[PDB]
Amino acid sequence: RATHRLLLLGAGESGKSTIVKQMRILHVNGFNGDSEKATKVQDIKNNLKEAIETIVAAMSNLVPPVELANPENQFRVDYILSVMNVPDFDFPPEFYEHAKALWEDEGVRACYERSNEYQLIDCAQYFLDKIDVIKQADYVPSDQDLLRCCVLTSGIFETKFQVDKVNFHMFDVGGQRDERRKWIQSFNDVTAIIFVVASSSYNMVIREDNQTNRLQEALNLFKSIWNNRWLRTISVILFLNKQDLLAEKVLAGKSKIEDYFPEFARYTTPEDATPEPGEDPRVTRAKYFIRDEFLRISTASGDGRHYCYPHFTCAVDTENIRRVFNDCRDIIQRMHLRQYELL
Ligand SMILES: Nc1nc2c(ncn2[C@@H]2O[C@H](COP(=O)(O)OP(=O)(O)O)[C@@H](O)[C@H]2O)c(=O)[nH]1
Ligand SMILES: [Cl-]
Ligand SMILES: [Mg+2]
Repeated sequence: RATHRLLLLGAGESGKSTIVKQMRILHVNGFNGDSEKATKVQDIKNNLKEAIETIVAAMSNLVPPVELANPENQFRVDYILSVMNVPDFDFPPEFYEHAKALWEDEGVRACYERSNEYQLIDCAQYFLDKIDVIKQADYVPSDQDLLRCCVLTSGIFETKFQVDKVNFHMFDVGGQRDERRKWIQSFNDVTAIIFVVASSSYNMVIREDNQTNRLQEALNLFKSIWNNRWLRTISVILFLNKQDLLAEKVLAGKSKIEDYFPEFARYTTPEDATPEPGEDPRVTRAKYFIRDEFLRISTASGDGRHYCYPHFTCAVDTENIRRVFNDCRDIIQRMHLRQYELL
C-alpha cells in the first residue's frame, strides 16, 4: 500500500552493505545459489589472506615491534609476505597450513590484539578461527560467512523488496570520504535515513587519513546529516552497530573508551537504560555512552521537525536485524501521525 525509500548512510565499514545483505536474506533470495556462493567463496578466502598478511606485515611496523613467539615460524612469515601481492591467488593447501600456524603463534596473536594501531578488517578473527573449515575442498560458505565477508565496493547500491504489501527501496550509499559529495544526489523522496555506526571502532582511526578516530568521524557525519538544511524534516534511525564486537572489546578490558573519549570516565549508565538479558553492566555503560554521544547532537540543534530513533544492532545477526527492521517498519508507519506532535 506504500513504497518507502530508505537511505543507509554511514562511514566506511560501518555496516551498510551488511544490512542490505540481511534485507536480501529476509525479503529477497539471500545470496542466491551455488554460482553466487562459489563466486563469493573467493571473497572469503581473500578476506582470510588479507587478514593474516596484514597482521604479519604489521608486526615489524608496530612501535614497539612484535616478534614471533616461535622463531621456527619465520619461513611461514616469509611465505605470507612473499604472496601478499600475488593477483588472483590460488589458495593452495600450504597457504592455509602456514596461515593457521601463524595465527596460533602468540606473537602474531599479540600483534592482532594491537590491530587498532594499523588497519585490519573486523572479520579477521572470525575467518582466521575457521581456517580448517574454509580450506576444505568441498567448503560451501554459510550465510554467516557471507555476511561477515568484508567487500568495500564504492558506489551506491540499491535493493527493493516487499513485506506484507509494503515496498522498501533501500539505498546503500557509499560513505568513504571521497564518496560523500554524492550523498545529496540520493536524497530523492526520502522516507527516513538509517545512519549506521561501528560502535566497536572507538579505538580505531579511519582508513582515509589513518588519523581521525572512527567514532569521531561517525559523530561528525551524524552531525552533518542531523543539521543538514535539506533533511530538517527527515527522521533518522540510528543503528549503533557492531554491538557484538563492542561487547568483546569492552569485556577484554585492553582498550579503554576513556583513552579516546575522556568524558566516559565520568559517565554513569542512564536510569532508563534497558540492558539486554545477560548483558554485562560494563557493556551497558559503554553502549549507552556511545548512544548518548549521538543523542547529544540530536538534542543540541536541528531537532525542529524530525526525530532520532536509536537502536543497538548487530548487522551480521539476521534475527537481530529482522527485529530492528521490523521496529523500523513500525516507526515508519507511525511517523506520519507522530509528526503532528512537533511544534
Ligand atoms: N562482528 C560484526 N561484524 C560486522 C557488523 N557489521 C558489519 N560487520 C562487518 O564489518 C565489515 C564492513 O561492513 P560493510 O557492511 O561491508 O561496511 P560498509 O558497506 O562500508 O558500511 C563486514 O566484514 C561486515 O561483516 C556487526 O554488527 N558485527
Ligand atoms: Cl563508523
Ligand atoms: Mg559497502
